[PDB]
Amino acid sequence: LWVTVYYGVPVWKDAVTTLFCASDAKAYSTEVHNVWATHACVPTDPNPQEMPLENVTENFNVWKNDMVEQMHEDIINLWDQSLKPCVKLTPLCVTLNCSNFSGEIKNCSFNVTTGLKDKKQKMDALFHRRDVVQINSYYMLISCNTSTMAQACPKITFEPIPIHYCAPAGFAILKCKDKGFNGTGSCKNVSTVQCTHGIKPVVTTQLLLNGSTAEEEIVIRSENITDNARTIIVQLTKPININCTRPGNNTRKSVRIGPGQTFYATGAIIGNIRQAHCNVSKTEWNDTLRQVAEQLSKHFPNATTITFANASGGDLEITTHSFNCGGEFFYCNTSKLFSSTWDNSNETITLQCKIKQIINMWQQVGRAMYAPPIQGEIRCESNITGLLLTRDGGANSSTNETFRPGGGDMRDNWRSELYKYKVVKIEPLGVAPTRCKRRV
Amino acid sequence: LWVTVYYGVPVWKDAVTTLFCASDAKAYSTEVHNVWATHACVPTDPNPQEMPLENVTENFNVWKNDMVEQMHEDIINLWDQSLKPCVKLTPLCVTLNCSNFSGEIKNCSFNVTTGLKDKKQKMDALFHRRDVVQINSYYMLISCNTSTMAQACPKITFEPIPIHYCAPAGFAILKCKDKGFNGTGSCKNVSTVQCTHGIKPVVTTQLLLNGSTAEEEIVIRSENITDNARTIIVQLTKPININCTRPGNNTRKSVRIGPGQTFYATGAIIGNIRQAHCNVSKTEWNDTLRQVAEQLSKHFPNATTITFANASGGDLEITTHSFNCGGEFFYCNTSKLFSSTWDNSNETITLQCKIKQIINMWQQVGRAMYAPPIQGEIRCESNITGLLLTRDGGANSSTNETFRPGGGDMRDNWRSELYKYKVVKIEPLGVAPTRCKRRV
Amino acid sequence: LGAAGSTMGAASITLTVQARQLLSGIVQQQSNLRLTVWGIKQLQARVLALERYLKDQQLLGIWGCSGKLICCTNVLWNTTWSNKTYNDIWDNMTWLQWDKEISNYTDIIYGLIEESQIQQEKNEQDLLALD
Amino acid sequence: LGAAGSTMGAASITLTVQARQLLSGIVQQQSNLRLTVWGIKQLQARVLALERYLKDQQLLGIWGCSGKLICCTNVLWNTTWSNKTYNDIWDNMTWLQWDKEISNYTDIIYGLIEESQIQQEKNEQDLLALD
Amino acid sequence: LGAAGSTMGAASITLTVQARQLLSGIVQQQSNLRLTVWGIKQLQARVLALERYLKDQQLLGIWGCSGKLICCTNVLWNTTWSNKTYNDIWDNMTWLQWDKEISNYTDIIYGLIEESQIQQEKNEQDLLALD
Ligand SMILES: *[C@@H]1O[C@H](CO)[C@@H](O[C@@H]2O[C@H](CO)[C@@H](O[C@@H]3O[C@H](CO[C@H]4O[C@H](CO[C@H]5O[C@H](CO)[C@@H](O)[C@H](O)[C@@H]5O)[C@@H](O)[C@H](O)[C@@H]4O)[C@@H](O)[C@H](O[C@H]4O[C@H](CO)[C@@H](O)[C@H](O)[C@@H]4O)[C@@H]3O)[C@H](O)[C@H]2NC(C)=O)[C@H](O)[C@H]1NC(C)=O
Ligand SMILES: *[C@@H]1O[C@H](CO)[C@@H](O[C@@H]2O[C@H](CO)[C@@H](O[C@@H]3O[C@H](CO[C@H]4O[C@H](CO[C@H]5O[C@H](CO)[C@@H](O)[C@H](O)[C@@H]5O)[C@@H](O)[C@H](O)[C@@H]4O)[C@@H](O)[C@H](O[C@H]4O[C@H](CO)[C@@H](O)[C@H](O)[C@@H]4O)[C@@H]3O)[C@H](O)[C@H]2NC(C)=O)[C@H](O)[C@H]1NC(C)=O
Ligand SMILES: *[C@@H]1O[C@H](CO)[C@@H](O)[C@H](O)[C@H]1NC(C)=O
Ligand SMILES: *[C@@H]1O[C@H](CO)[C@@H](O)[C@H](O)[C@H]1NC(C)=O
Ligand SMILES: *[C@@H]1O[C@H](CO)[C@@H](O)[C@H](O)[C@H]1NC(C)=O
Ligand SMILES: *[C@@H]1O[C@H](CO)[C@@H](O)[C@H](O)[C@H]1NC(C)=O
Ligand SMILES: *[C@@H]1O[C@H](CO)[C@@H](O)[C@H](O)[C@H]1NC(C)=O
Ligand SMILES: *[C@@H]1O[C@H](CO)[C@@H](O)[C@H](O)[C@H]1NC(C)=O
Ligand SMILES: *[C@@H]1O[C@H](CO)[C@@H](O)[C@H](O)[C@H]1NC(C)=O
Ligand SMILES: *[C@@H]1O[C@H](CO)[C@@H](O)[C@H](O)[C@H]1NC(C)=O
Ligand SMILES: *[C@@H]1O[C@H](CO)[C@@H](O)[C@H](O)[C@H]1NC(C)=O
Ligand SMILES: *[C@@H]1O[C@H](CO)[C@@H](O)[C@H](O)[C@H]1NC(C)=O
Ligand SMILES: *[C@@H]1O[C@H](CO)[C@@H](O)[C@H](O)[C@H]1NC(C)=O
Ligand SMILES: *[C@@H]1O[C@H](CO)[C@@H](O)[C@H](O)[C@H]1NC(C)=O
Ligand SMILES: *[C@@H]1O[C@H](CO)[C@@H](O)[C@H](O)[C@H]1NC(C)=O
Ligand SMILES: *[C@@H]1O[C@H](CO)[C@@H](O)[C@H](O)[C@H]1NC(C)=O
Ligand SMILES: *[C@@H]1O[C@H](CO)[C@@H](O)[C@H](O)[C@H]1NC(C)=O
Ligand SMILES: *[C@@H]1O[C@H](CO)[C@@H](O)[C@H](O)[C@H]1NC(C)=O
Ligand SMILES: *[C@@H]1O[C@H](CO)[C@@H](O)[C@H](O)[C@H]1NC(C)=O
Ligand SMILES: *[C@@H]1O[C@H](CO)[C@@H](O)[C@H](O)[C@H]1NC(C)=O
Ligand SMILES: *[C@@H]1O[C@H](CO)[C@@H](O)[C@H](O)[C@H]1NC(C)=O
Ligand SMILES: *[C@@H]1O[C@H](CO)[C@@H](O)[C@H](O)[C@H]1NC(C)=O
Ligand SMILES: *[C@@H]1O[C@H](CO)[C@@H](O)[C@H](O)[C@H]1NC(C)=O
Ligand SMILES: *[C@@H]1O[C@H](CO)[C@@H](O)[C@H](O)[C@H]1NC(C)=O
Ligand SMILES: *[C@@H]1O[C@H](CO)[C@@H](O)[C@H](O)[C@H]1NC(C)=O
Ligand SMILES: *[C@@H]1O[C@H](CO)[C@@H](O)[C@H](O)[C@H]1NC(C)=O
Ligand SMILES: *[C@@H]1O[C@H](CO)[C@@H](O)[C@H](O)[C@H]1NC(C)=O
Ligand SMILES: *[C@@H]1O[C@H](CO)[C@@H](O)[C@H](O)[C@H]1NC(C)=O
Ligand SMILES: *[C@@H]1O[C@H](CO)[C@@H](O)[C@H](O)[C@H]1NC(C)=O
Ligand SMILES: *[C@@H]1O[C@H](CO)[C@@H](O)[C@H](O)[C@H]1NC(C)=O
Ligand SMILES: *[C@@H]1O[C@H](CO)[C@@H](O)[C@H](O)[C@H]1NC(C)=O
Ligand SMILES: *[C@@H]1O[C@H](CO)[C@@H](O)[C@H](O)[C@H]1NC(C)=O
Ligand SMILES: *[C@@H]1O[C@H](CO)[C@@H](O)[C@H](O)[C@H]1NC(C)=O
Ligand SMILES: *[C@@H]1O[C@H](CO)[C@@H](O)[C@H](O)[C@H]1NC(C)=O
Ligand SMILES: *[C@@H]1O[C@H](CO)[C@@H](O)[C@H](O)[C@H]1NC(C)=O
Ligand SMILES: *[C@@H]1O[C@H](CO)[C@@H](O)[C@H](O)[C@H]1NC(C)=O
Ligand SMILES: *[C@@H]1O[C@H](CO)[C@@H](O)[C@H](O)[C@H]1NC(C)=O
Repeated sequence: LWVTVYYGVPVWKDAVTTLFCASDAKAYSTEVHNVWATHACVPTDPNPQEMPLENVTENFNVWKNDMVEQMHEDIINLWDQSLKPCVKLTPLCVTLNCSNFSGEIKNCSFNVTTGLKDKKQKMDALFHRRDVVQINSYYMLISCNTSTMAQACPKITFEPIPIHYCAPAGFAILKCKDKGFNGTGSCKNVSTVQCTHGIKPVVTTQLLLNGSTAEEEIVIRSENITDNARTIIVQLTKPININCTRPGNNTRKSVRIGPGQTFYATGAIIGNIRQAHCNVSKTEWNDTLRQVAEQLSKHFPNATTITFANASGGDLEITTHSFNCGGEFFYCNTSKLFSSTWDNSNETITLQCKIKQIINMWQQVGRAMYAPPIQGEIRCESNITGLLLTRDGGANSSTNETFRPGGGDMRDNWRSELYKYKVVKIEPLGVAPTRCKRRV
Repeated sequence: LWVTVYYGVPVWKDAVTTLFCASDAKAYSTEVHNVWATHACVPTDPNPQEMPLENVTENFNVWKNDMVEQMHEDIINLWDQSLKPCVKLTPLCVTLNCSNFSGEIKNCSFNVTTGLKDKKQKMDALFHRRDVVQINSYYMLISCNTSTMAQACPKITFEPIPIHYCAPAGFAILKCKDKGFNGTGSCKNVSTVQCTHGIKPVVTTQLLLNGSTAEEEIVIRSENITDNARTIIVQLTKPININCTRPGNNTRKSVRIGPGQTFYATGAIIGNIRQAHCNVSKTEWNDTLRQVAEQLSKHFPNATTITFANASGGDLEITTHSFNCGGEFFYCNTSKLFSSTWDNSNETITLQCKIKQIINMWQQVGRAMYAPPIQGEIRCESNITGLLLTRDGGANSSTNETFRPGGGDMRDNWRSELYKYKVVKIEPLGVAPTRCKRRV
Repeated sequence: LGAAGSTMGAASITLTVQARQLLSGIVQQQSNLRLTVWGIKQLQARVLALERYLKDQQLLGIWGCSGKLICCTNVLWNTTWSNKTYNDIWDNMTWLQWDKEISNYTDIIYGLIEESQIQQEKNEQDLLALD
Repeated sequence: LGAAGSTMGAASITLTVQARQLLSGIVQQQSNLRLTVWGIKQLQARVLALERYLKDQQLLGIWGCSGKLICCTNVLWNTTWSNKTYNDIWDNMTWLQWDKEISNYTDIIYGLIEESQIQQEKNEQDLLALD
Repeated sequence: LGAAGSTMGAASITLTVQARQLLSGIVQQQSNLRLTVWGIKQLQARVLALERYLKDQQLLGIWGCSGKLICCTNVLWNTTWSNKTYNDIWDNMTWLQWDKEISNYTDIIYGLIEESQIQQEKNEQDLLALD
């Protein structure tokens, strides 16, 4: 019986360190400087060494994984690093003598400043109804009395780029390869990796786009099912093909409220006056919704009913589908999707979408960003993989069950990609008794 | 006779490295973000290991300790990090058509900017006489022609928080535990620590508040006594109980000179029109002052006289007692304290105090800060522990001796907490001859 | 980390494996060839990976086990640190569940390890050769 | 640092103590779990604490004393490096006042240490085994 | 780096020289006693100089050559790694043109080095003393 030291024993503990970026280096010599990749993200490994772990029984926790918070912090930070140097839209909160455009969109007239200060600029522009409000009638940009408006540079894109969050030596990322994996608890098949897979920072509400795909059955994950306050997130197994288009052939006009302060606005568009919309195949949607009702009945009585209704109340991001599409921010009327009733036992649907240029996401009072116009008709397509549902709560139990779309927090989107990940720190110091002994 | 290497010999030398912060982590989930603790300061050790050192004769130097400068640099830096993102008070230097309030305080009327730019804001406010000057008469904020005024955020507090400055491995902090310790010179009782004790960055002039307490006799420390240009600093052994109150029930009004630029001013106060003041127990003050005269006679003839007079000339910070009190800056008429004469052998006194909202401390031409108003009557209490005195200088020697309060530098306040500290670097490489020798 | 689920006797056959992915992070990113969030995150992570390594090699050094990955000592194994045999430990249990069983007394053993031997053995060893 | 005031013979009984508080700064702050003054100050301090350690272990390495805290060498002690005896040095003086007496010639000794032995002894040692 | 152009036998007489200017960068700048370009550039350079050193000492450690600058091993030299003799290598060629001739198989040799000996020799060595 003698104590002995064994440096490098396969022993670890639960902790968290300072993770970092890892993205494949694309030159992009024509258009660079997206917010997430920045000037430099660490490159990835050409061969992703994924080592499986046998007889490893470990409990994962997605709803308490601090990596989601650290990502949510880095996202807001990366955004702020891309909004400071660009044009601070303070020489824009003027009285807008708007006329109804030939109704959303308005044709406004206003007085700004030229390259000179005393020399003022009598100019026009075109915006949406959710961009200005009245005080003919005179209008003012909505965020001029709340948060500081600042236009983003027309060079930095908002297209999501996959991020492979890693961990340094002494720390490891554990990946649970369980197909039928409830969000938390023990996992029979645990694997270890140094970095994660391709995760796109899809800033979207309700409908999750371009996310991960579950295996076999559509996985249902909620922190507490019987608690309506908890937001339920789903992960599909079959990606759909959704198409959103802004059929307005807009034009970009460049004014000079300088020096150096250039402002790009919306001029007389071409083509047709066609509002934003999206398309959903009614057959695949109805087919996918039926599989949802067959999966929701696993957390409810066998013979029951599942009711779908549109959004109740809240902001336009909580009620409408918020997402990016080529630079412009789209907000769609999802009422036509959620209006069905399901018991125990070839055209496409369209949704009216709105476009907003002055964004105030994350509800940060004090700062604001303006979306620069995008030329030509915009057409985007994605695969919807997740949804943020929400019960109604107080009612007679097991009678009827109603599910409404929610979006109380943006962190729920990062949970859709970090449900099978966990950071642990390696404790290589091992002490075990042996019949061996040292000298004198 | 053979040279031998001994790695890790108790040998050190005089140097200085990059120290850092150490403060106990308080959640403060309701009100956070004080300037000194910032978003994160390193936590402290639960058990402060203080190891004494025997037979260690070492000379300390407080007047040449570079830690005081490094702290003074970090303080000014920490302040600047808290003034940049907040509101830049440039849309405030307007003509103020002020009327005498129903005399210090003025009820002014002016034209600002609303959330719109062309739409101007006809508003009122209330400030002190030391905030604006004339050009009825029209007034302008005092710092509008000198330094850039910028309001601090109403979320960052100015309350001092104890800081435990440490040193990394290879460096050590030596603590002299001598009770009767002259400021510099040899110290019979030297101890070593990795971090200092609780040091509050008490930004104050003349009267030192919430400082360290000496032992036994009131310690007198001056770089050169016979040089009147050198500021003499004292350290009491008995803390007093001083109370400063602003009995004005002020109100905070929120205007919108946005976008995002919110400004909080002073509206119609409630309660009574009562100016700022402080209280000092005349008995304990007279008792403490007598002990000072008994300690000053140790650096002067036995049978002499000690004369006390108010401040001579200089800025209002050099003449009046500058300090913080719940957010507002107070400046008190200390003439009633310093007006006595002492040879060899139950009410309280009050001091008229003034309040200033536009501060220009450290005399940095170019930058300025505005103190946001504080709601409700303010009441603060502290323990005065030190004083910055100053002789008059040129006179007939040993006749009479006069002492006046001074405050030429703010570093003198950091000397009151760093008089018994010293950073040394460890030299572990030791070479000594032994009869031992290596092989061939 | 291949033998993380094997028996301690079986696992003890791949200590180089745990030794490799603990110190070198400079093959994956010696530089990445600047105040971005990624630069600070990377630098603090790279420092930490060698910072942890130097702590463990430091403990082995002051315990007189600097050069070796496996060293035997002179401190007795007190039976209160659980009663088991050589075979019940090395051929039927993994290092994971073992480290959990002995995590309670790791501190006491470290204190004895640094004092009882490498400080008594070495001090008497210095007084013997320095004679 | 308990024996900092003891005789060199008495002080030589606690070299692990000076060895501990020289390399590990990661127990006190492995991370503190970002451009604040405190972040840069902390990071530069943590790097310096291991930076100094690696310099001294580097010198012991190129002097052929890598594994040991106490090593004896072949270089003669020239009496001009002060005339004293074993007992007048190790049982009546402390390492502090000793380091002050020999601080003058530490550089010359280091030059002889790296050249005279570990570079002549090892080079002849390489030519002997490489034969 | 004086013997960079000498024969491998002649060059092998100054390995301390290459060892010195590889780890210590703290004599040139332990601190320089703050977001300037120079501060970040300096700090990243200082970390890299010890980061590279720790990678090589790490490889020597997992190859059982931790304490030595020159260690002999058990892995055979396969003649496909170029056919030469002791004298044609050590007394007529420099390490530069040698490293170029063997740069092709350095990876294969490293794989055998870590597996064939220090992992078979040590594992059988653990099973022999642990008996
Ligand atoms: C979920 O995922 C899907 C799929 O990943 C996302 O769909 C993506 O949407 C974004 C918009 O949000 C699109 O970005 C645009 O791509 C356009 C096409 O890019 C290519 O073609 C450009 C033109 O080249 C064309 O002509 C040549 C020669 O005839 C052909 O060979 C070529 O195939 C094209 O037909 C190229 O310039 C470009 O480099 C690509 O090769 C672009 O037109 C558009 O902007 C272009 O122009 C900008 C102005 O200079 C410039 O800044 C851009 O860099 C670019 O050059 C814009 O980039 C994606 O293309 C589209 N698909 C993919 C695979 O990403 C979907 O958005 C996502 N959902 C959400 C919510 O994000
Ligand atoms: C020398 O040292 C002395 C002593 O250390 C210093 O005296 C300090 O002065 C500062 C002002 O400069 C004071 O700060 C204020 O403290 C007030 C009291 O804080 C406590 O009470 C608040 C209200 O709670 C009350 O009700 C509950 C329930 O009935 C009671 O249990 C409780 O005891 C109180 O009676 C709490 O909210 C607070 O968290 C504390 O528990 C505060 O009222 C004040 O601001 C409050 O409100 C702000 C607006 O939201 C908010 O931002 C604040 O965080 C806070 O909540 C302010 O903080 C110190 O209290 C006072 N004492 C001490 C021990 O620090 C002296 O200033 C110093 N000299 C110099 C020159 O600095
Ligand atoms: C606003 O436009 C209307 C319509 O052209 C015009 O009658 C009115 O005078 C305008 N007002 C201002 C202030 O420009
Ligand atoms: C701009 O200013 C001119 C004169 O200053 C005025 O005639 C015109 O109506 C203004 N435009 C608007 C939109 O108010
Ligand atoms: C700004 O104005 C709009 C409409 O006039 C109003 O709804 C909003 O509340 C205002 N902002 C604030 C902070 O009150
Ligand atoms: C784990 O993987 C094995 C085969 O790789 C499979 O048989 C088993 O079902 C998996 N576990 C779970 C929970 O799916
Ligand atoms: C998922 O199911 C497992 C077992 O059925 C359970 O242990 C775990 O708590 C569940 N997770 C959630 C989030 O309900
Ligand atoms: C969910 O919340 C309800 C309260 O609405 C509670 O009764 C239930 O225990 C919670 N579920 C879990 C798994 O904690
Ligand atoms: C909008 O208003 C401007 C103001 O001059 C006018 O020239 C233009 O014809 C109007 N319509 C469009 C489509 O721009
Ligand atoms: C979206 O557009 C693509 C390309 O034309 C098409 O293949 C797909 O069927 C469309 N889906 C919908 C729902 O319109
Ligand atoms: C469409 O929905 C109806 C209503 O529940 C259902 O009866 C039908 O089977 C669904 N068809 C498909 C193809 O999903
Ligand atoms: C939801 O639908 C109801 C009727 O079905 C409608 O009255 C309500 O306005 C809709 N809500 C939204 C946000 O569209
Ligand atoms: C969304 O559509 C429903 C029915 O198609 C309609 O009742 C509702 O008013 C629409 N909401 C908006 C904001 O247009
Ligand atoms: C938009 O208008 C321009 C100018 O007529 C034309 O060249 C382009 O093809 C149009 N694009 C679309 C999508 O209508
Ligand atoms: C959507 O799914 C289809 C088929 O599963 C796939 O080919 C396509 O790449 C997916 N799109 C994205 C953006 O992942
Ligand atoms: C300033 O106030 C006085 C008193 O009400 C008034 O007589 C005078 O006209 C005012 N001047 C300006 C420029 O507002
Ligand atoms: C503000 O402006 C209006 C008209 O522009 C003027 O009547 C008023 O006197 C101004 N106020 C002050 C305080 O000068
Ligand atoms: C600003 O004005 C005040 C009073 O008019 C004056 O005392 C001060 O010297 C001026 N500032 C400068 C830099 O001259
Ligand atoms: C140092 O401490 C000892 C006892 O701890 C005490 O007797 C001695 O007076 C102290 N030295 C001084 C200078 O006070
Ligand atoms: C304090 O007194 C000691 C001895 O009386 C002396 O050596 C030292 O210089 C004095 N310090 C000052 C600042 O006068
Ligand atoms: C203090 O300054 C005076 C000159 O005013 C000088 O004579 C004296 O020597 C100084 N004291 C010390 C301790 O240097
Ligand atoms: C100060 O001036 C404003 C200007 O409108 C007036 O309404 C107010 O009654 C005056 N007095 C106070 C105490 O605010
Ligand atoms: C200050 O206030 C406290 C609390 O009422 C009291 O105990 C103390 O005596 C006061 N001191 C003075 C000088 O007013
Ligand atoms: C108060 O001051 C007077 C004047 O020096 C003195 O005679 C008296 O003893 C003092 N009393 C106290 C209690 O300090
Ligand atoms: C100091 O007191 C004298 C009279 O005692 C007075 O004339 C002078 O104004 C006072 N100084 C200050 C700054 O109050
Ligand atoms: C301070 O008080 C003294 C006497 O109490 C008085 O002479 C002097 O004018 C006062 N100073 C101020 C600035 O009020
Ligand atoms: C200040 O005024 C408010 C409103 O009347 C009152 O509730 C509060 O108690 C007052 N506080 C003080 C300290 O007078
Ligand atoms: C002031 O002194 C008293 C008694 O010495 C003590 O209880 C109190 O905590 C002290 N206040 C501060 C802020 O240190
Ligand atoms: C897992 O356990 C089984 C039997 O318990 C064993 O055969 C297998 O070797 C173990 N796997 C590992 C990696 O130790
Ligand atoms: C191995 O471990 C299991 C679980 O503790 C135990 O039941 C079994 O008896 C053990 N077998 C041997 C041979 O030690
Ligand atoms: C760990 O040891 C402590 C005392 O040494 C004891 O109180 C505690 O119960 C032990 N824990 C376990 C899990 O045995
Ligand atoms: C200090 O010196 C005394 C006698 O000179 C001695 O007894 C004591 O042990 C010494 N202390 C240390 C720590 O060496
Ligand atoms: C020890 O040192 C002192 C001071 O140098 C000296 O006087 C004394 O003789 C020495 N004693 C011995 C035994 O070396
Ligand atoms: C140190 O040595 C130099 C020459 O080697 C000599 O000039 C100097 O005086 C010596 N210093 C001491 C204190 O002996
Ligand atoms: C360079 O080569 C010449 C002859 O080839 C040789 O004499 C000399 O020593 C070499 N220099 C070095 C530094 O090896
Ligand atoms: C040394 O190298 C040269 C060039 O490869 C070769 O020609 C010569 O024969 C070699 N000499 C010996 C003795 O190896
Ligand atoms: C290096 O080796 C590879 C295969 O091992 C071979 O294809 C290649 O030609 C070799 N290169 C040289 C320069 O010999």
